[PDB]
Amino acid sequence: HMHNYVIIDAFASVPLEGNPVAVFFDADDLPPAQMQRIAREMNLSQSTFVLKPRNGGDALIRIFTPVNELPFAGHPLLGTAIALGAHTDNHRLYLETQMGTIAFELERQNGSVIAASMDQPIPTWTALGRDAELLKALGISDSTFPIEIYHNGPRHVFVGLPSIDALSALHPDHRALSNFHDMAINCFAGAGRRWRSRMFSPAYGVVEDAATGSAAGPLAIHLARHGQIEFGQPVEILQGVEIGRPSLMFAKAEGRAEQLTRVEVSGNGVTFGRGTIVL
Amino acid sequence: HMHNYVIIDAFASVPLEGNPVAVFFDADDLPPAQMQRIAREMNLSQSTFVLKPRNGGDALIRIFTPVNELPFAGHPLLGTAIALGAHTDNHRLYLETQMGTIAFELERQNGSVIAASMDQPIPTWTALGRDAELLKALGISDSTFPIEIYHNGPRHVFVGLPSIDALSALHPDHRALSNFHDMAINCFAGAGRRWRSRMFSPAYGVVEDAATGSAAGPLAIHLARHGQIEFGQPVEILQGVEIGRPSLMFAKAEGRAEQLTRVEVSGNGVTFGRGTIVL
Ligand SMILES: CCO[C@@H]1C=CC=C(C(=O)[O-])[C@H]1[NH3+]
Ligand SMILES: CCO[C@@H]1C=CC=C(C(=O)[O-])[C@H]1[NH3+]
Repeated sequence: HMHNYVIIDAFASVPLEGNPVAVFFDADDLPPAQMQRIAREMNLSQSTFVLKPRNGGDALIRIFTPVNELPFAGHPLLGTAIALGAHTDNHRLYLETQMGTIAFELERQNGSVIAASMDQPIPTWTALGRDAELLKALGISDSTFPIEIYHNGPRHVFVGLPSIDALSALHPDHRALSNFHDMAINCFAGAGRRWRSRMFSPAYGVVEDAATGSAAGPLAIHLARHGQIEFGQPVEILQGVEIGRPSLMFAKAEGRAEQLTRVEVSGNGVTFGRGTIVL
Repeated sequence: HMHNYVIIDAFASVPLEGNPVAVFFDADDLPPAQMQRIAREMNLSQSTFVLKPRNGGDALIRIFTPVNELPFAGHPLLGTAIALGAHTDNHRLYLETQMGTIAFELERQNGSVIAASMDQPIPTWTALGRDAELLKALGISDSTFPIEIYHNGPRHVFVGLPSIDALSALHPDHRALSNFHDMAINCFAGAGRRWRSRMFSPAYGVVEDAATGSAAGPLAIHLARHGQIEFGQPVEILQGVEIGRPSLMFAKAEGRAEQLTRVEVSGNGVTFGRGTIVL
């Protein structure tokens, strides 16, 4: 009774950039309570567990924070797909989750998976309706674009800043942000294809997140809806620069606001470490 | 350029109990900034790095949280000593730290180090002087014994409860506790040789700690000073039960309050995992 694991830095091509996730293989012998205890033991923002598939996919993936199981998270699933590429020749990988089966395209160089693209759940969205409270918490007077909250498992609010330097200058009051339950606050700035983001979430137990993969799809939708890109055009989103964990996420939303057909998010991943646990 | 590491559960004899620390070997090639980045990457409460000695010890140990270096911490040094026992036959280990050289006795069974005892810095102490504020934050009316704050690197406040069940019933207001800077709050209950503890510290970035090894020595002093044990008598301190990380710490203080000669803390440790990182 031992399990091998890898630590993947997701949305990075260099170790110690991007956002880490520990991926545990051959986890079918672990009861869920033990998966939870292991995720707590590692204390990474998420640990994932690779299980035999039950509905025709390649594998079933369970995602745990140190305190609870999650239905969906982008960077942990990206890292899981990249890690599993070391163990399959498949060009595509179908990972079963609580959101259904998530399709991944694996990208390789000489047998090593260096990147992947995923099709995300199509989000829903509406106005947050707490704008002055949120802006006060962030320390700014206004957003550029409408402050809207998106749902694809987790919930993501988007607040637009007028320049990248204004984004980097943010020093939010995290106590005030803690009154925004069950959501993450994503502040963004940029133009055209290239955007910068910073994510803050007391609700999700993070002062500032390096790479919020489940926010990248919704941000592409947000930018297309508010006229900064078209549906069908990709954006490059660079997150985590200010905290020294630069993370590059690519995202594209196809269709139109009223009839979205696909939400794609991709990025590189690199192995930081590999190990074995004693149970 | 790779480094091996182990995850040791300190103050435990069973994996997933006690308090984890990652121990990185052969770290002399790592600049301190990189040690800090690695400790952040792992996100364990502490990671330690094993370096060549500079003042006649066996090794020099650097202790990092995800955000800063620490001069002293008990469970990380305990785990480091136990981990290093896999690589030496020595009965005693002298580990250089910012507090000076810390002497460890290693305890083995068939070549495996299963426990260790350390001589801790002798603490200083005084009344906290914020009793009503602290008791309000904890949700209780009074302490049994004087509320005093001890210093041996970190700072530890001790608040006594009238029964173990009263200790387990505590649900502190962690926002109110956050006004207690640069210290940990240790609540305790028990009798004779056997004590229970719970530690809370927003200042040290933990809602509730499993095993606060640097608090065990000061608690023995506290109990001897306030007449519950004698100087020279050991106590058993069980921490972390309520959070499912039961941790057993043993402590003894020799001398008298005005002239302490030794503060000893010991416990078991077990390997949870072993790995290698790519830099
Ligand atoms: C600790 C915060 O972790 C985030 C929580 C929910 C969604 C994520 C993601 O989608 O990558 C995570 N990055
Ligand atoms: C995250 C909190 O970690 C504690 C910090 C300071 C001292 C410790 C110890 O002495 O074992 C640590 N347990």
